Amino acid sequence: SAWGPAATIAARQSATGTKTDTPIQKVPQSISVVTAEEMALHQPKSVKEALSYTPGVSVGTRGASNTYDHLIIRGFAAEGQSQNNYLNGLKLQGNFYNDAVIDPYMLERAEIMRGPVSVLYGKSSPGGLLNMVSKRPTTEPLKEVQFKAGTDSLFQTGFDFSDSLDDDGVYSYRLTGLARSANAQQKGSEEQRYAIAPAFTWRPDDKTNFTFLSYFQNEPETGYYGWLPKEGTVEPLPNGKRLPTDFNEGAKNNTYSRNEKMVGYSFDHEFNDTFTVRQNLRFAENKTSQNSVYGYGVCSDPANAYSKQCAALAPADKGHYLARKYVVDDEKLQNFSVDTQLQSKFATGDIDHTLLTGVDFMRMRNDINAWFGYDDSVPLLNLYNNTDFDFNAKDPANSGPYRILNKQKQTGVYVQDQAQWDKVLVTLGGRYDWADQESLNRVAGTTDKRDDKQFTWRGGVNYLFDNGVTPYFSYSESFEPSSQVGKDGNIFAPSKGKQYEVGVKYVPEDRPIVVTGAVYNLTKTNNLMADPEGSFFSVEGGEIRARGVEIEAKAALSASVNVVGSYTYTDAEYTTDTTYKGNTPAQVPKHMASLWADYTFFDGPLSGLTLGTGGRYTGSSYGDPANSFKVGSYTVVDALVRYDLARVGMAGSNVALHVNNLFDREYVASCFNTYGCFWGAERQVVATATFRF
Amino acid sequence: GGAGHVPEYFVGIGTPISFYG
Ligand SMILES: CCCCCCCCCCCC[N+](C)(C)[O-]
Ligand SMILES: CCCCCCCCCCCC[N+](C)(C)[O-]
Ligand SMILES: CCCCCCCCCCCC[N+](C)(C)[O-]
Ligand SMILES: CCCCCCCCCCCC[N+](C)(C)[O-]
Ligand SMILES: CCCCCCCCCCCC[N+](C)(C)[O-]
Ligand SMILES: CCCCCCCCCCCC[N+](C)(C)[O-]
Ligand SMILES: CCCCCCCCCCCC[N+](C)(C)[O-]
Ligand SMILES: CCCCCCCCCCCC[N+](C)(C)[O-]
Ligand SMILES: CCCCCCCCCCCC[N+](C)(C)[O-]
Ligand SMILES: CCCCCCCCCCCC[N+](C)(C)[O-]
Repeated sequence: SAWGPAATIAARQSATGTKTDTPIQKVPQSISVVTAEEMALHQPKSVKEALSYTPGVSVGTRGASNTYDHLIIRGFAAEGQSQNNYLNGLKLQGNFYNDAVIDPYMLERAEIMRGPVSVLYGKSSPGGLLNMVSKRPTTEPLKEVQFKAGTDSLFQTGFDFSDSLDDDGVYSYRLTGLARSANAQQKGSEEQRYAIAPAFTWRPDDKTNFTFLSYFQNEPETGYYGWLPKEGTVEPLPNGKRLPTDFNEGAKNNTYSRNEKMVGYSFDHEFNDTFTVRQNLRFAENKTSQNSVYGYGVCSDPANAYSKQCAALAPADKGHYLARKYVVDDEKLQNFSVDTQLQSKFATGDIDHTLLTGVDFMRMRNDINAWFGYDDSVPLLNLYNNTDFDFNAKDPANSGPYRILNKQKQTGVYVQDQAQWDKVLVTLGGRYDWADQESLNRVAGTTDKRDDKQFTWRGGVNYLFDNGVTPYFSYSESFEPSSQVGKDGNIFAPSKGKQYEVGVKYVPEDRPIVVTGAVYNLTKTNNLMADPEGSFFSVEGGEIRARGVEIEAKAALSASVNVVGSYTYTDAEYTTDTTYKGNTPAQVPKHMASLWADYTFFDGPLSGLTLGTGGRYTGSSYGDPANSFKVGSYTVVDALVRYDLARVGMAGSNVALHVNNLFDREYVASCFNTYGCFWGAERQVVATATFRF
Repeated sequence: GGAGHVPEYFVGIGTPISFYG
């Protein structure tokens, strides 16, 4: 049972919170690690499900949809609801709908950082950061071929091959690939993915490593991404009935594609005991295009106050008729990143030091060629009741273009010291960023520009007791430039994150147990809010606060029993906002929790059989920033049966059956507003056969 | 009125384009 010591010992090492390889108890912030072994056991559809058992994340906010890996960490999402996702310590920099995803089959691990981490990464969400690690060429040869078949016509064929080219293993390669096909939960919606990952390592000695990393993915269809009202999902229609969980409000000819290409490397060289150099670089090109009709709530919803079609209807039919809009989109983006680090280890008497000095540079360019449908651009949908829609016939009466060229670039210089005095470890660091943006509206012929200069720092202490108990404290900061323009025609100043945290990490050297506790106060200042003088323009100066308690526990109970689990208390509130002061932001539950357990038989006739089951609980959340309605709580149960084929003379090979949402519960995952609700995932049953040679 | 993916409920032909997606 490889997942057992992986979740408890291999997962003690991390680099995401410090950019140095530091054990988790020596990191003065909250961090969680999901290994490839845990991902091989659980078989998560995406990286988000891989984090289901870690605290302080909302991995299921969007329900059945699997288009993006959006995460709500400690009550917060990135500026413009973009992902804040990293790959091999470099940002997968996105813009508008052009955001990249990495299939969990291609990953070695995923590490999640909670709270502000600008001190090492530059502009970042106050909530946190996700960093994924690509599968690397292995020492021992690997010859894996995998097959999947499940519910909603799911079909997958994968392969994972690695070996040395020479006898000394100084040249090694890896090649991981997959082809997936399935139907979305929603009728007429399909998903397709073809991904390949070529990798090459050059290891001339035990002190040098140059690894070429590339990723190529093509998705002709990414599936459902629509919106549905609280009327027919959370609440029943006037009828008293609700819409089915497979309900699709789009057009029969809705299409949505994505294409990704990346090349880069990871370099590290150790000169001596004092100095180590690191460099990470990536060039990536991302494309997306969609023709999507989608929902905009019922005609009795204030969002549809200017809709003619809605105004025409009787006040007895408004409550069960659905107003719809549309988006036609075509995007091409190019992204480049280089992070260069010098690591200096030395002592000053009784104090040992690990000094990190680095230069980080990223540039992103995104070219948007879109068309939007406004009020009365698509016919109403009677919710008491699928045909094609003309996307090419763009009517000047109700639709218009959106052609933008977005540019971003950021340079950061940063210093960090991990100074160890006996059992006292002090982490202190600072970063200086020059973040510059430039947006060309090709229709209006106008360019909006803003150059930001920002300083962030982090100061922490960990007291290392010999028994494995490690209390810690930290202050940490983040900044995020705005992309929005005020009444006065200028881009707004950045938003900032300021966090205080106290916690205790229980990481004993002699037991397979990882238990952490953390209490925090995270504040987002210069948040955009409604104009008090009333206009179609926002005003800066707003504030959001999140205070909470987070508990994670991971232990090997017996030789056959493994447990993973978490609990989160999140108290999020608008402390300063024109419209919502005192309210709780939408899609943020007060209470969340999860618990998983697995049993592996090692001696009788059931030798090599793993049985596992886990439950994920989400408390109630608010469905809108006005806090006019609530989304009800839910508990989802997953289960798996896995059998090692070693007893049948095929060691390394296994067959498994996964069941997600075992009791097939019907629930609304969340609502971001009265017109934007998402049905949770219906029961899924999957069979996987993975063979080693 | 902010950043996002989907134009706000008030966005039209003669209106500046702001988002809520
Ligand atoms: C992207 C920067 C890459 C720089 C490549 C230079 C690394 C030198 C590796 C040589 C290590 C020592 N030795 C004995 C095998 O020659
Ligand atoms: C049973 C092993 C076969 C698994 C299927 C492998 C498919 C390779 C994917 C090709 C995708 C290439 N590209 C560049 C368009 O993304
Ligand atoms: C192994 C290092 C490879 C570096 C090669 C540099 C990339 C070439 C950039 C030029 C591409 C420009 N364009 C528009 C002609 O495609
Ligand atoms: C960005 C500035 C970083 C430079 C920091 C320099 C501190 C180096 C201290 C050397 C330690 C001396 N010694 C010989 C006792 O190891
Ligand atoms: C890793 C060492 C880097 C050195 C840090 C130097 C950056 C300071 C530059 C700030 C420019 C001054 N200011 C605020 C007037 O723009
Ligand atoms: C590696 C050491 C460099 C980072 C030092 C941490 C900076 C703390 C300075 C606090 C600045 C506060 N204030 C309001 C005066 O700007
Ligand atoms: C060894 C450290 C290297 C320092 C790198 C200097 C970064 C400063 C670049 C600022 C970008 C300039 N500007 C005006 C376009 O924002
Ligand atoms: C030397 C590292 C020890 C941890 C120090 C943490 C102290 C918190 C700093 C207070 C932050 C106040 N302020 C206004 C600058 O944000
Ligand atoms: C809910 C807070 C999370 C941290 C849990 C604290 C675990 C402390 C365990 C102490 C065990 C002592 N022993 C047996 C190693 O000597
Ligand atoms: C071990 C030291 C514990 C320090 C805890 C103190 C938390 C203070 C929180 C400050 C809140 C201020 N503000 C305006 C950012 O919300």
